[PDB]
Amino acid sequence: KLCSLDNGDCDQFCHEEQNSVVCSCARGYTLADNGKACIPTGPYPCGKQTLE
Amino acid sequence: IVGGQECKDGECPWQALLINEENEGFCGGTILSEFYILTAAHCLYQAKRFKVRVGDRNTEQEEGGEAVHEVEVVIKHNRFTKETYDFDIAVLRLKTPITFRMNVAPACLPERDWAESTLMTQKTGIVSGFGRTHEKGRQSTRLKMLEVPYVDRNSCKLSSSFIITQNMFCAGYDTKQEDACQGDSGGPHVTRFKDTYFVTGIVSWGEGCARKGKYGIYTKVTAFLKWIDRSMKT
Amino acid sequence: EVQLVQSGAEVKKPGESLRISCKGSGYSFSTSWIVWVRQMPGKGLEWMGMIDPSDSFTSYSPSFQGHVTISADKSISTAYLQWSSLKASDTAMYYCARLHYYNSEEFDVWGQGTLVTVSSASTKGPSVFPLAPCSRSTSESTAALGCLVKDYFPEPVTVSWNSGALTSGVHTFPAVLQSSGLYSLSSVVTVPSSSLGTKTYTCNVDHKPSNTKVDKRVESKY
Amino acid sequence: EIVLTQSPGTLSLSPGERATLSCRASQSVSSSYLAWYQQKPGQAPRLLIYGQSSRTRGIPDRFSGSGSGTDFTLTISRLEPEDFAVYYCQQFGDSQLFTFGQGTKLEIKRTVAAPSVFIFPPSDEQLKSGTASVVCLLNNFYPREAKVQWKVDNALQSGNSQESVTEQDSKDSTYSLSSTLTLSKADYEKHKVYACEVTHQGLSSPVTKSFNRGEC
Ligand SMILES: [Ca+2]
Repeated sequence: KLCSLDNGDCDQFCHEEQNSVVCSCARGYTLADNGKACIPTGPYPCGKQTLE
Repeated sequence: IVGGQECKDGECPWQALLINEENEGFCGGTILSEFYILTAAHCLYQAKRFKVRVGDRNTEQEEGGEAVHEVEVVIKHNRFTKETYDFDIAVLRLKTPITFRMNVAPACLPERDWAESTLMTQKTGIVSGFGRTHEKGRQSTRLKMLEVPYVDRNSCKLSSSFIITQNMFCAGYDTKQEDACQGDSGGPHVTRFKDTYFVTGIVSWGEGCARKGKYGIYTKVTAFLKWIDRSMKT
Repeated sequence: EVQLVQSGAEVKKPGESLRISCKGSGYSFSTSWIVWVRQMPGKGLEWMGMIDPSDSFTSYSPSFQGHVTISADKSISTAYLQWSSLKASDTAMYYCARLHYYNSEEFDVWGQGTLVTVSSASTKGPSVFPLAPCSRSTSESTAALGCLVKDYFPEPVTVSWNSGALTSGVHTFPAVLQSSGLYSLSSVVTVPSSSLGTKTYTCNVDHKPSNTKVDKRVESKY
Repeated sequence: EIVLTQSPGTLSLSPGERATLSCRASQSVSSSYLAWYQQKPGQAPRLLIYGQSSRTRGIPDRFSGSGSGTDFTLTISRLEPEDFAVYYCQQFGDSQLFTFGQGTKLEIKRTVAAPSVFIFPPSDEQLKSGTASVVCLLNNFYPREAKVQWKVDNALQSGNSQESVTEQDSKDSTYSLSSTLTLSKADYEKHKVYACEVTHQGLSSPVTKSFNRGEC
């Protein structure tokens, strides 16, 4: 389905508009060119466990 | 927390700890940005004046990256009241920005509808803190985490003596000896979706800790996202 | 594709009311605050206010409070800026822009802008006059010619040369607003001195607000 | 409320060079960090970089920001032809809302170029309508600064002229400017010598172009 199926394949926010699926991303991310994946705008984005 | 594990390094970097005049940890917080900490309103009555410590992972040894910030403004929910533990939420804006590092990285705020259908539908979330280690026990030295299943609201309501408003939700276990406890209050309950951890709840209250047939009660954050937003824009 | 698309240029008189619109697409409009931004002609950006379209909550700049209205219609993803009573000083470009939610402090997506003109003037077509040196002599190899496009309202006029066949060396200047409230601009071209006896040079003026089209032949007497 | 003062007003640089733009803020009792925008002629502002260390998608790593408290800068390591524009800083305080700087124009430094200067008399056709406009053109000069003085029978005319100026040329980086002198026909008919005098960095001495009323 739309938001039902793999979250409309959005990585993060999925919202329904125009009987189609519209992805968004959280602050400090920007939505990729493909309309679904979210790209970090900085080195310490939210919700991500720190690695070395 | 009662039970669960200990957070390996950098795995709970949004954890804050509020410390009183005696530089001692009494409530948790969640790092939302360089400047903002999320906490429970009732923790504000457990200390006259306080500060926030980031990146601490054991109270005895200094791991380098700990750092303490003065609080500049407190935004406590107007409608919080001591007798019911409703609206158990407050936000702190600091005098100095926390600088993200290894082990201090903020947890994400979601969008309300998506969180309510996608985050609150997940089986479990993740609570953490330096709070007591058993119901009538001692406060923990090292930072601990716990996986708590969401407990549906009806079964929740039936298990408890007190009213569970829609600004609260249940998570934890019936009989199993795992729960948050005093001293964890205010700290983070996060839910993960596609390897991102979003703030979904604040540690608020519970009947004992780990009691058989009783769960942990959290401030339902989604119910307060707009209010949180407005506090950041005032 | 996420976009903010604003309605087109407006031309109004003092005392008239006006509502401009700002449409969001490609994202949920309700989920972001929508801000309005002013840019006076030749001047900088001025923040006016913002609205949360989910509940229509608004916050105005103190400099702008009481002089403008921000509103929204979430069913059609549109925000609005409205004046009950315009002044000439409202003449400016107005942009909408999206303000994210919890901790944003900046505007990620901007509308294309709406041009607002406030004037007691009424639509009027230009006169087009030749620009030629007092005497055809030259000094020596290059010559300048032009057209002065005077007394029109509102902007814009378009200018071409020889139906677009002549483009090299053309400069069509930004209009100035005259004390009359009418605009004026000038278009010039550099040409071969050796060409003035053989070739015609005609400037092509369009003033669409008045349905005015002019072809002005430019040449000297001597 | 925090007032942001950017500096300089105009920055004049050559493709390839490094640019540094300043913005100083009243670090009030709060404040924080700033966002910055680029704006080209006829376009909406475009967000480049913001917050402590976030960057908008597509901004090359030649763009970076720094500062704290009251003092902030934006640096561009290597200028591209496409990089010349106005830049705005922008602050927010929670209690204080939003403010912008006054803008910095990033322009192309090219070699000095003297204007071509031309004077045009009013047309007889215009004259029959009761007004005389006399036009002086300064064509393809650099730097922007230029002085245009109107003289009617050697009397300097002030307050009866208007200027229009082009943007730095995208091909050759020059400017062009017009000055238009407007007189009533009766006033126009009261004088003999109409002259334009252009003073410019590239002019070793001022250049005068003139005509005598009525020989046009
Ligand atoms: Ca330590």
